Amino acid sequence: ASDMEEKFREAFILFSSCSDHIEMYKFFELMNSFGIILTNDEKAALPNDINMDYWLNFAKKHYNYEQPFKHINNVNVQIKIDNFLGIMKALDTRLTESDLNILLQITNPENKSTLNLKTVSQKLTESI
Amino acid sequence: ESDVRIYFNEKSSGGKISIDNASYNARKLGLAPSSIDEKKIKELYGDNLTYEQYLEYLSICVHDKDNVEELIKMFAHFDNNCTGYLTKSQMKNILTTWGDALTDQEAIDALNAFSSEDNIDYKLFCEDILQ
Amino acid sequence: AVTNEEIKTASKIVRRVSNVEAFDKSGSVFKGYQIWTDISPTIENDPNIMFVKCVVQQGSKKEKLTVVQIDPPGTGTPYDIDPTHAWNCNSQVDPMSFGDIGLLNHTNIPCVLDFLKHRYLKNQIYTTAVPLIVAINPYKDLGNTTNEWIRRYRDTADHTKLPPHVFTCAREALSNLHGVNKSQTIIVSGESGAGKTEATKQIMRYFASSKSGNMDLRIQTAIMAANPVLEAFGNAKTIRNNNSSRFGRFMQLVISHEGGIRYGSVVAFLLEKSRIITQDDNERSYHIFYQFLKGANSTMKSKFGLKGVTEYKLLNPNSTEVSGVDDVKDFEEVIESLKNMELSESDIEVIFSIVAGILTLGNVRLIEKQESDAAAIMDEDMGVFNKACELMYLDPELIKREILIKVTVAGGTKIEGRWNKNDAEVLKSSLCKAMYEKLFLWIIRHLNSRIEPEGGFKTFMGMLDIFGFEVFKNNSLEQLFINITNEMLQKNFVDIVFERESKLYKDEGISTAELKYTSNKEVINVLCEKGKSVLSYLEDQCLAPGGTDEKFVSSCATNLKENNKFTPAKVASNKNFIIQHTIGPIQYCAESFLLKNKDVLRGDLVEVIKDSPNPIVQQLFEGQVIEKGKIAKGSLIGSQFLNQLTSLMNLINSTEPHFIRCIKPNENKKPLEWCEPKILIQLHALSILEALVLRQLGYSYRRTFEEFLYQYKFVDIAAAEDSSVENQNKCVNILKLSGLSESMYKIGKSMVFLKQEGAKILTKIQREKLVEWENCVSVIEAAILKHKYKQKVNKNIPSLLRVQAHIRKKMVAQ
Ligand SMILES: Nc1ncnc2c1ncn2[C@@H]1O[C@H](COP(=O)(O)OP(=O)(O)OP(O)(O)=S)[C@@H](O)[C@H]1O
Ligand SMILES: COc1ccc(C2(NCc3c[nH]nc3-c3cccs3)CC2)cc1
Ligand SMILES: [Mg+2]
Repeated sequence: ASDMEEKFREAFILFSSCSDHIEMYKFFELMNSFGIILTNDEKAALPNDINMDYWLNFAKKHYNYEQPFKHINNVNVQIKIDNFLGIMKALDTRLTESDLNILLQITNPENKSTLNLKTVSQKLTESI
Repeated sequence: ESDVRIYFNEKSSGGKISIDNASYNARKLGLAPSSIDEKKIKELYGDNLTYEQYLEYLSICVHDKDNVEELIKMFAHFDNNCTGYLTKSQMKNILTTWGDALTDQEAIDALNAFSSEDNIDYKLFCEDILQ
Repeated sequence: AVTNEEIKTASKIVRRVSNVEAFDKSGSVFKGYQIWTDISPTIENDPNIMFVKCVVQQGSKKEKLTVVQIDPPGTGTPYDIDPTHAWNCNSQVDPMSFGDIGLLNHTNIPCVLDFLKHRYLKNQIYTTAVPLIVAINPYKDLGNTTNEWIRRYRDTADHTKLPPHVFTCAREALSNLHGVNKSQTIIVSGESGAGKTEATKQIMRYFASSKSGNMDLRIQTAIMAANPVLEAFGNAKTIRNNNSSRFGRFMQLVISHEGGIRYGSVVAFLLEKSRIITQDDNERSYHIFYQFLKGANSTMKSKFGLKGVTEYKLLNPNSTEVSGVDDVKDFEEVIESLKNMELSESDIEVIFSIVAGILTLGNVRLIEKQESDAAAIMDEDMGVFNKACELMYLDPELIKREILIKVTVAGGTKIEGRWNKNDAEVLKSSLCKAMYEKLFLWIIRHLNSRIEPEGGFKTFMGMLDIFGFEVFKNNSLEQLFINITNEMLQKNFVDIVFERESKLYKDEGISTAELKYTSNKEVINVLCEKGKSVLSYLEDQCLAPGGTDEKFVSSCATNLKENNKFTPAKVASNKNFIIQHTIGPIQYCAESFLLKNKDVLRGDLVEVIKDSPNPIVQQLFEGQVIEKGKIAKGSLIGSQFLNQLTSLMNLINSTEPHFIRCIKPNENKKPLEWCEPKILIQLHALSILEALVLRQLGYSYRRTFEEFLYQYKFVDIAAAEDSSVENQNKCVNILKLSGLSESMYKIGKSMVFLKQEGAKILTKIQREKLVEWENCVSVIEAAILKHKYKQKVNKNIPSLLRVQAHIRKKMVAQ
């Protein structure tokens, strides 16, 4: 049994700029940062003025305690680097070229031309 | 210097004073110690200080570089439209989340003692506490 | 600060172009969709704000959106706006992560204003809109133009790693000059207080920073020393700027490729002579007068008989002091600078003798003397008059006569009469203004004689520091000349954008037939063309006896019907008229046009001055034509100025231009204060918004074949990774099967050319082919962004510890 409330609370104010309410776009980033994913349906059923307490309940229900980054790699798999970097850029990632190089040194130390997405889900789980 | 030596004798025991009480004096004398300073003097002399170390400790706690410009840095970081203001809740969450976090009651009390208004001029909030 | 006239013209510039896509295919609002709108009580109540950010509420119909304002913070109240009042939003894009406005997904007006604001609020005041550089006055020292920043900008391997900066423009300009043996001009324009003169001084210091020494340091030192001197003589404290430049400045420079100024030449035009005589309230005359009167030592006050700053008719007695300005310290800088331009002490003493005589002549009083109604000098001022002429090395009796004795021609006979008091004061004033202006120009002549290359310039770096388009309600002659100058520069801007683009299409074999050019040839003609132009008729009227301001206007209205660029004004059609400048109609008032245009010392006074024994006063009016009869174009401001402008424009047009467009963000000289209606007005007058539009037209998107393939590989990953197809034919294959119409792309010799709209469609197409990765990319990014945000907090934790430490110290106080 493992309490995440402090981490949820810290993340909320990181994305809301310390306010007790959070904008919808920033809420999507928040829940995505703990590996949470919603269809457009559950998305459109959210409240319109999401506050801290709402987030803490939502996180409790949706956070994958056993596999937080299930959606990066599920244990229920390897991609070329330049393919990966292209896909990131294709999907309009807000990461700078530095952020990506740092992620790549971390996840692919040996500068192999392949990247393990299991590895990425591991290292991210470590930084939580 | 008498203040110093007076406050020591209130809370001295076996000729040494605890780090917690030694910090209490430092506050009483108008100094503002943090956990960093409390840890620097833990490394040196343990948890009980003789008079001379207590003095050396009070030296650590002067922090003359303390000005409004230095203190407001974290509030400024969360002031995106640069208004000079943050809500009470914004500053409550900062004071109770990171650093030598206060309790919620301590933060609320410190903000409600500075203004009855929900938006707070943090340059002025920091200047107030610095005196 | 914000007037109602500002609100009127700022709402005129506002336009809504692209549509807002707030609904999904099924007709529902995208959850949380954000827009900009100009409808809010925040906007009604605060004139610094023109747009606010809202989110469209679930249930909105498509013909009336229901929104709730979220930035600035609001009430949570839903309200209804017409879609023509919603603008698209760039949500989730870092304004600091690139330098050019055109890289934004939407470049509508609220998006452009907001992109520049949040860079400006993080002390990034430089942003490009190719080919334009925008520079916003921070009104505090950001610390980014020091020597260490000069070295960083000059010595960095790839200047592309660095953000936009005036140094980047200096470095490119210098690099192109030595790279292809082409002269360059840096054109710095904008309204008062915008930071033009700070910009050009920062560029000069860059240029003066050699990698390892400058043997011609004596010449460079003279050029740099000219900044304090030109400012002292040509700058004044106005309501808008404590240090306003009251003249246009052009400079040519020779700069070694590793830095270091080797030669130079300075040119000043249209000095505001009228400021020498009178000043508005809370304004001063030229700095030099106050530097000199306050800074001169007791011996110099004795020689020249100087009184106090508050004791001169020509100086406003009530605005003597300017907060933040130490005129005495400035004097010592001017004296040292004069020596650095290689003026002897004798020379400098003559210079300030003349200034002392100008000031003193202003204190001479004239009276009416009736026997007639002649004028005469007040008896108690005859010494004051004599001293002032001795101070200017002028012949006092000869100067007296020209001011008191009028020669007129009637019949064909010369008749000796007398000037009355009013006309004699006009002559005293002319002498004062003429001597100051020519002394200013002599100092520049002297400088140039030390720093110009003996043969003329082979290749040079030009620099131009001028007002942009000026638009008030009351516009006068001074604004007319300014706005003509800027028409000329607009034509240069539109030309270079067209030449460069036309060149690129030709080089790639793309048809140019769809290229665009909005000429302003028709309005330059209406202002300048000999025989049918405003400036022709201003000249004609000034020459002809009995010319009036009103007869000037009248000839214009009857002779300029051919182009709509001239428009008679509705109210007071005598003395008012409108011109269709590139930036909109501008209204001019011809009151005193003839007065100001003929404001040039001519006649026998000039001949007395030329006859002075002193070799410097002799050269003030060297070789000025003798105007024995009538009056000639040679002594009209507009006629001379137009020759200067033409000469200046031929020079610039022969160079590669660089445009620094300066912006003043508020009228309070304060840092971190953003006034949107005033900024928007300037975005329009500086053609910044047009620059975005201009660049987006046609096949604005180009990528070499392997950039296109790296960028768009997954549009058809099959087509892109076919090992048996050359890189060019891989692109044709990808585009043929993408869905794009042929009208939307062309294949060049080496690049893919895309219309802007086709690039966005191609981007959307690649993203649908990658739907499976959308979840995985969202989470990677979001997780990393969280960490990126926690690091920025960790930086300020040492700060936060102190806040909390004093908080607990104060709890002990209880
Ligand atoms: N880049 C800058 N950094 C800091 N302060 C600046 C900067 N640019 C301008 N300022 C301040 O703003 C004042 C006015 O800027 P100027 O460069 O004199 O304006 P200007 O564009 O030359 O306007 P005119 O036509 O001479 S009235 C300066 O004297 C400085 O106080
Ligand atoms: C009698 O006609 C005039 C016209 C203008 C002036 C002014 N100085 C010119 C100037 C200062 N800064 N920039 C400029 C110019 C920009 C473009 C051309 S000059 C006084 C402002 C004075 C007299
Ligand atoms: Mg200037």
